[PDB]
Amino acid sequence: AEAWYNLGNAYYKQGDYDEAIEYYQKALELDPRSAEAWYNLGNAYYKQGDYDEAIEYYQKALELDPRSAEAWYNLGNAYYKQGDYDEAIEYYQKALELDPRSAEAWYNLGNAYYKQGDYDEAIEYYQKALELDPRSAEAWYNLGNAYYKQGDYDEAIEYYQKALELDPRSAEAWYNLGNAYYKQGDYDEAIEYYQKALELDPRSAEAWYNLGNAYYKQGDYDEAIEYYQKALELDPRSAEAWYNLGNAYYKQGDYDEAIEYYQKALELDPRS
Ligand SMILES: [Ba+2]
Ligand SMILES: [Ba+2]
Ligand SMILES: [Ba+2]
Ligand SMILES: [Ba+2]
Ligand SMILES: [Ba+2]
Ligand SMILES: [Ba+2]
Ligand SMILES: [Ba+2]
Ligand SMILES: [Ba+2]
Repeated sequence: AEAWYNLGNAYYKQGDYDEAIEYYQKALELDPRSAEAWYNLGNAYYKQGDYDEAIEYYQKALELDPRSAEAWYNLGNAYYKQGDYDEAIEYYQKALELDPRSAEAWYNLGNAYYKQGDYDEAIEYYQKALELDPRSAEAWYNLGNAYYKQGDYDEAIEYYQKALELDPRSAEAWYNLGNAYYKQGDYDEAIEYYQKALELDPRSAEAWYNLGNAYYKQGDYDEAIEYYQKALELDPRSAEAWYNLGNAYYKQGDYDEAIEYYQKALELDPRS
């Protein structure tokens, strides 16, 4: 039994999974006992692209080893992709109840809790990432993200300034940081953080939209109408954006051309 396992493992180490899974099944023909192999068989399906396949083989590991923390975590993950967070949130804590020392799991727990519409709770968990280390750069975002989600902008704008300290390179953050000044009502403060986002990703159509929206508040339809087109050649599919263009040319005093754009918007969603 021993060898059939170590073999399947090296095929796991070449990205060969329906290949590995043959040999893992054969370890588990000889010895169904070793709940290492039951673990890994599920991990060669968490690869080969098979998730409620993986679960069954994790539960059969968690039969024979009921405090395999590593098996709780990845069973949690395997419902998290399938996308059922009732279940993941649970199995992720059955993981932490054993290993409360897991800025991995404590991160992955706020990613489950983030889709319960549930941000007041989901933030407790992210701050259990802060404690272990500030090393995990992604998660600095998802904090401020969840503060942005509760209309709680002043706070959000702090945690992207920490996000961007760490990776100045992420235009995701740059974008969202310019959005928290779009609500919290500080606009040419927003523009210049949308500009620092396009610098990094110029085919971001929504940077062009919400930067071009930010001049629209401050009256400046000279320059707002510019960016609204920069947006629309990069996505002609928008309804309330050919709309927002025509609303902008309506103020330029300019009805002849401002009408054509509303009809553009009316081809696509006529209902509204
Ligand atoms: Ba195949
Ligand atoms: Ba498949
Ligand atoms: Ba299913
Ligand atoms: Ba299925
Ligand atoms: Ba253990
Ligand atoms: Ba203010
Ligand atoms: Ba101004
Ligand atoms: Ba100002």
